[PDB]
Amino acid sequence: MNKFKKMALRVIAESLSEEEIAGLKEMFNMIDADKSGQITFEELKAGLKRVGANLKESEILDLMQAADVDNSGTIDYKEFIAATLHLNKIEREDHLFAAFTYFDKDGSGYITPDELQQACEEEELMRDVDQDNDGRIDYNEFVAMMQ
Ligand SMILES: [Ca+2]
Ligand SMILES: [Ca+2]
Ligand SMILES: [Ca+2]
Ligand SMILES: [Ca+2]
Repeated sequence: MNKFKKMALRVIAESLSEEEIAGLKEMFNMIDADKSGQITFEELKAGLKRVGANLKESEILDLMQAADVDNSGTIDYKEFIAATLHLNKIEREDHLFAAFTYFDKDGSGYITPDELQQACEEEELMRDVDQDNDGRIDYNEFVAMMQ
């Protein structure tokens, strides 16, 4: 069974599109705030909410411990991807994150008006979408727009 389960997880991972992969990479980088290549518990607690999940602290610790299979005390990129496949709340958003990272041309984590204009080669916009008035659209505001 566990074998079959592992086989299914591999199918899912292999079935991710390259655009979904780029989205997951942006998610990872968003959480890995110091760009160290490794996500710590502190980063995970600060960052999960930004990628649309915001679990309870105890739930985040459970995720951290399950994902950290080499007991590094950190989540690396490969561990992160594997983990998203075990958390519906996150993996269900892979397509939305693919779309967000497409608009977020510079991988800044926020869509700016200039990026909006770049995309429209494809600004009442900002008023209804930018809910916190920082002049940028973050992932959560993007999801809310999509609804
Ligand atoms: Ca880090
Ligand atoms: Ca690890
Ligand atoms: Ca940006
Ligand atoms: Ca904003």
